[PDB]
Amino acid sequence: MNVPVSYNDSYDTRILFWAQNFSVAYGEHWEDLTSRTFGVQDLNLTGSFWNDTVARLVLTYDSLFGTMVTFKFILANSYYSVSARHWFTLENLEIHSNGSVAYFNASQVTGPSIYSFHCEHVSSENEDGNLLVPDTQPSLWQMTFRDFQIQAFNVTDKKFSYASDCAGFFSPGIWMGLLTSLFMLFIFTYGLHMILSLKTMDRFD
Amino acid sequence: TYNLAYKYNFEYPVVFNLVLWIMIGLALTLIVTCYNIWNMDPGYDS
Amino acid sequence: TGLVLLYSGVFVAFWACLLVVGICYTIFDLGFRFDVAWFLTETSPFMWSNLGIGLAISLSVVGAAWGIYITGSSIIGGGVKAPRIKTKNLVSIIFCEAVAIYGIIMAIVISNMAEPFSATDPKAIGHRNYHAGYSMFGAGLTVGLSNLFCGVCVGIVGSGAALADAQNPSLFVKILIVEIFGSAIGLFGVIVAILQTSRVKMGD
Amino acid sequence: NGPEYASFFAVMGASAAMVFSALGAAYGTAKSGTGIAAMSVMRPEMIMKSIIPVVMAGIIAIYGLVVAVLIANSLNDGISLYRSFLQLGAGLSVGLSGLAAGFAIGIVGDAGVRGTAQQPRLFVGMILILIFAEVLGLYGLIVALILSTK
Amino acid sequence: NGPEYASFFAVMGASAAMVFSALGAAYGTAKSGTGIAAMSVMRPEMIMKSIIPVVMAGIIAIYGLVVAVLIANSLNDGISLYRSFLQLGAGLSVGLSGLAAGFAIGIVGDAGVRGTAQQPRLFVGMILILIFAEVLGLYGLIVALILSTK
Amino acid sequence: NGPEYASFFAVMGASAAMVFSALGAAYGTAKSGTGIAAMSVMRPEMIMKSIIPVVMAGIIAIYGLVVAVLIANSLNDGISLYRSFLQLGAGLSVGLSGLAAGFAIGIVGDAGVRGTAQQPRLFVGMILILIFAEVLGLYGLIVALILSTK
Amino acid sequence: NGPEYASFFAVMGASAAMVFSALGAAYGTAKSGTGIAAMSVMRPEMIMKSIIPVVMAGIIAIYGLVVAVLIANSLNDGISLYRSFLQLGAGLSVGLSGLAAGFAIGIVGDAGVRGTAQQPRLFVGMILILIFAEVLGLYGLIVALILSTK
Amino acid sequence: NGPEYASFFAVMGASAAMVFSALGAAYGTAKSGTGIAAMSVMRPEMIMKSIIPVVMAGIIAIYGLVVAVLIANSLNDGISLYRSFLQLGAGLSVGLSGLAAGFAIGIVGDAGVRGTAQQPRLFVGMILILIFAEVLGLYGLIVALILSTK
Amino acid sequence: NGPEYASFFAVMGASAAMVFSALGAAYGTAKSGTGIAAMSVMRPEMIMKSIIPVVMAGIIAIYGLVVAVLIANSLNDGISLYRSFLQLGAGLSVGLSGLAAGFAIGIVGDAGVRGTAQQPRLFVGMILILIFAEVLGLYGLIVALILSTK
Ligand SMILES: CCCCCCCC/C=C\CCCCCCCC(=O)O
Ligand SMILES: *[C@@H]1O[C@H](CO)[C@@H](O)[C@H](O)[C@H]1NC(C)=O
Ligand SMILES: *[C@@H]1O[C@H](CO)[C@@H](O)[C@H](O)[C@H]1NC(C)=O
Ligand SMILES: *[C@@H]1O[C@H](CO)[C@@H](O)[C@H](O)[C@H]1NC(C)=O
Ligand SMILES: *[C@@H]1O[C@H](CO)[C@@H](O)[C@H](O)[C@H]1NC(C)=O
Ligand SMILES: *[C@@H]1O[C@H](CO)[C@@H](O)[C@H](O)[C@H]1NC(C)=O
Repeated sequence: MNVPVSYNDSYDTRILFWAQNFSVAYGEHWEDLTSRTFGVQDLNLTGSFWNDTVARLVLTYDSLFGTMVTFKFILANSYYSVSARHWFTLENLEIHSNGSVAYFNASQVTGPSIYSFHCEHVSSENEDGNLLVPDTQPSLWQMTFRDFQIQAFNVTDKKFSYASDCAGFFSPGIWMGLLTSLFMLFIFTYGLHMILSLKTMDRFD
Repeated sequence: TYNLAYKYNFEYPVVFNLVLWIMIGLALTLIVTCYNIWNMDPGYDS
Repeated sequence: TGLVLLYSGVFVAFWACLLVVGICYTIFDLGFRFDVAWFLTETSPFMWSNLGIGLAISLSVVGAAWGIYITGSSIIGGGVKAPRIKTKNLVSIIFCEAVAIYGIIMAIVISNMAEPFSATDPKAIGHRNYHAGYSMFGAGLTVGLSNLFCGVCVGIVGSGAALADAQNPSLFVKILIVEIFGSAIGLFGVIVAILQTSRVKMGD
Repeated sequence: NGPEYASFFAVMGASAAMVFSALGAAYGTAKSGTGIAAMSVMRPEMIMKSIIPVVMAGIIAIYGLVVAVLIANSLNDGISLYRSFLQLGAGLSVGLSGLAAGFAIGIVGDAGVRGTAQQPRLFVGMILILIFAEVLGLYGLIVALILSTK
Repeated sequence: NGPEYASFFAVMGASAAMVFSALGAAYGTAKSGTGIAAMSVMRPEMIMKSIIPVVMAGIIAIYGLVVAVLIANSLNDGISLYRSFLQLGAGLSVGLSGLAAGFAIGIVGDAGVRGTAQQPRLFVGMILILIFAEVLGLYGLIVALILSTK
Repeated sequence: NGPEYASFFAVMGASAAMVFSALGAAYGTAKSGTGIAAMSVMRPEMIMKSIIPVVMAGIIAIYGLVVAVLIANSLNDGISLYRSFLQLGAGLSVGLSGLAAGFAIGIVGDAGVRGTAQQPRLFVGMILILIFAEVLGLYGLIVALILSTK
Repeated sequence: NGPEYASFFAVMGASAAMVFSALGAAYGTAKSGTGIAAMSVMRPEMIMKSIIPVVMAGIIAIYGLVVAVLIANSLNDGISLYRSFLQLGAGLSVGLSGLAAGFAIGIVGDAGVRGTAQQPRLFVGMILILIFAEVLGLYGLIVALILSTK
Repeated sequence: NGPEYASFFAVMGASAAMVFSALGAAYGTAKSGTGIAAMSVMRPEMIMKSIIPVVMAGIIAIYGLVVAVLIANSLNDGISLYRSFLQLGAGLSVGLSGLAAGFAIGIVGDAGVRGTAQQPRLFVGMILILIFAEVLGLYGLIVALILSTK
Repeated sequence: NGPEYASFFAVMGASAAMVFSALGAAYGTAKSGTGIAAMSVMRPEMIMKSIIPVVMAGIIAIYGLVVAVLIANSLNDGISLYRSFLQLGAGLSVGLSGLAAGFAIGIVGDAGVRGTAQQPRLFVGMILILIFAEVLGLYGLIVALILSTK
């Protein structure tokens, strides 16, 4: 299987995307839209916009929960002053059912533009760490990525560049619990060091 | 469409510190003990 | 030194490996992975605040208890031959009891300004609210460690004034001037502690 | 304006200007005031004249307090990252140099009042060294004001 | 222009130029200051001649004060990353070499004034070694200046 | 041109060439300087003959000075990462070898001056050992030169 | 060519080959240097006879110098990562072996020359033990050379 | 073939086999070398016979030498990650076992020659214990070879 | 098959089985070897009967050698991560428990041969304690065996 790519009329490619599983859920039923995407090799992508600062991907499937339902990956590419770089960001996502719009937010899917984001689970159904949150919490549309890699605005040689993972040696919660524990371990080894030196007398009178 | 990324698992913050703070917590116990026994002040005259 | 060789070994091996981990983030390209912004913003403004409220009272009574046994061992030590010390020289104990008072007064001041909110996003939790986290942290450090250091200060001079009073009773009034300058460092911390949190307001 | 995390370093600059200068003022008064109560048994005449090494360490505290009021009042919500590093580098310049001026006053002021109790000719020399020990903190003051006020 | 956190290294240059010179000059004043009090009990004539280790250690503090002011007046929001490492490298250069010169002046200043109490012929040699320990701060000054003008 | 973080390591080469050589020269001056005062109580004639080991440690300081200026004149905005690494290794090679050479000078300078105070025949042998202690910094100098020329 | 970060490890091979060997050559010259001065008061005839641990410690210094020049001459911009990792391993194999061999010469050079003041027959045995301490640096060469020719 | 950073682990085995065995061979030479000089002042006849612990410590050095060349002969760019981990595990298992064997030779070699100055019967007993301490370095060799052949 | 970095933990099991075990055997040879030289000055008749703790400590290295060979025989490229972790815990449980056993034979072998010279009745009791001292390495064997069969 290969990626859905969007090549430009000018002699350079543009934004490309990959997953293993791609499942979208509506209400209770789970639909595996991964053979129609990567192995099918033909897709209806209406508007693959590019302006060198804002780009989109529309993926439409025509055979889903009832009707023709499209997914919209929305990326952006800004210049951040503090970091003096170009950082791409998956802005939100959109699913379009009967008229209605799903609006899944995806922060922590950001990257520094030259490289590519890559995550393991970009799933919905919030537990703690899921990158996709809806705008309304009792939402019906849910989606699941068992793999993930998107590059946008800086694609070269029709393939991905280095990865900017969601891997995270310390994500914030372990990095709060470590800063709490290793602070009060300085208190405990201080209280132990005073106790380890209260030595008794040698003789009595 | 090559240059697919390396697939780090999603529990990478957990597994990294579950190894690290155990192993340097176990090695710190191992050096403290091994020190205490390396010299132990015997009564060696007899 | 046997137990100090542990802390001297941990402090070396920790940094040493920070250095090798520091010249391997820059040298590849991976300085974008460092993100002191993601450290200061993502974690909590409750962690910085409630640590500083805890460090305000606790680190002040650490130096308050530290100041007692330095001179309280000197009271009972010099008081065996000269028992006239015990009533006159308890003011040195109160001068390291005021530094716990400055702690607990500032502790209930800093605890009243903490208020829960609902937002969870670093943009939804505004810069009025993250500054509320850091200011309660820094106020706890400047009233916690300052009352600690002046707690040792009035205790050390209080121990010396307890021992000169055993030799000559007319000396303790003159040496008591030094403990006033030592106790002024405690009030200097409480001034900065209420200035860092004068304009602050936590909540949403 | 500035980012959300920007206000962190200015608070640390206001703290470390006061915390480390408190440690200097504590050592400068404890280590020297140890020598005051010690010499007072054999010579109670200089018991009011030798209180001046513990007040040279007292000015080390008020060096740290002035820059603390400067930073804690210039601090506001949404300061730039450039302004906060200036106030962080201000407080480290005054507190950790006042820590040096606190150690230099305490070691000299303890030794000076022992030699003054043994020979009173040293008193005109002791206050000269305490001048040189205190201006270490004074140089830390004028670099903190030239950094925070930019 | 450059990134926003570029000014962090520059104010770390202005800070570390001051404190590491101050921590050195504190060691020069304190360690030699104990040498003044130990010798003056027996030889009260050599107290005004013997203060030259605490004065030559004071030149280390003004070596740091010059570079700390020169860096702080060269600061600007949005300085480039290349300009910022120059002032950071100049701050550690005058500081840690002034810190090393602060140790060397304090050691030979302490042992020197104990020797001049036992023999006045050492007073011509003591300033010779104290100069050689003082130029180490001067060598750090001229390379901190060659980094700051760039 | 090179990356933006490249010039950090080159100015770290300029700093570490100075502050580590100055730390070495400070140890050679201080550890031998106490030996001069311990000799001078009995043999004041060999005072000027004994300024040589603090002079031999002084050449270690200017060994790091010439390469620090050599790195600082070769600095530029946006140098290559290959060039900046060459000056970083040039800085550590002269400073840490100068720190070792300054450590070697101060040890034999301490015992050799104390040893020649009891017997003047050691003085020709002592200054021979100090030659071997100096060339350790000279070997580190010439590799710092050929690393800075590339 | 290679990656941009490639030159870092080969240059750290050039610096560690010098400063670790110089650290060994310092400890070989300093620990044996204090042994000469404590010996020479009783037996002043064996001065030039007893410089041979100091000279053989200096051979450890030129041991690091040869490998540092050979590594610094193979340095080029954009070399492969395999080539630089060889010269990093070539640097540690001569430096940390020269630090070990330099530690070996210093200890027996201290004990050996103190014994020759009491008995002259040790001198023909002490030079034999210093040879076995010398080949440890020589074994560091032939691994460092065979790592650099590849 | 393997990755670009694969060669880093194998050259670490080439260095650590020589570095750690040199530290063992140094401690076998240095710690036993002090025992020769303390023995020699009373018994000058047992000097050529007393060098037998410093020769066996030299055999520890060539145990690390043969595997360092054997690993460096097996070095190549584009080696697999499996081949490099064996040579790293081979290098640690002979150097750190040679450091252990050189520790044991240094301890009993020192105490053995201090004991044989008072009794010549100990010389056949001391050489028996040195053989058992020698095979510790030899046992590290046969695991280093069985890891490097595959 | 397994991942590319899988073989590192297994060869770490092959090296830690030899490094810690030879280090354990080193301490058992060194500490008891000092006890032999202190014993034989007074009692030369029992040195054949007294080198038994040197021999009992030597099996600790042989216990580590067996697991070092057994792990290196199961090594192939593409081992599973489960099979690689089993050999890592095989080497740690026979190396570090051998280091525990070498501590016991080292101390009891030291003090036991001190009392064996002054009283020959201890020889029945001394070797009885050395039985319980050696089985710590033997218990580490059969857990290293039962981890390696899987
Ligand atoms: C996963 C947790 C791993 C870390 C466990 C920490 C527990 C270690 C407990 C302390 C063991 C220290 C033994 C030292 C003995 C001291 C000798 C003595 O008191 O005489
Ligand atoms: C995800 O896709 C895989 C096919 O690659 C399939 O086997 C699996 O069942 C799917 N999971 C879900 C939850 O749909
Ligand atoms: C592709 O999808 C869009 C949905 O907006 C639809 O209008 C269009 O007709 C589709 N094209 C094809 C060829 O199916
Ligand atoms: C590029 O397209 C975006 C899409 O909305 C638009 O906002 C922007 O102004 C365009 N820029 C240019 C230069 O045309
Ligand atoms: C869209 O409408 C049709 C007809 O009402 C229905 O069958 C289908 O389920 C709807 N799709 C979704 C996703 O609700
Ligand atoms: C979520 O997405 C919506 C889409 O319009 C946006 O308005 C909102 O700011 C996002 N919120 C977060 C927390 O990302």
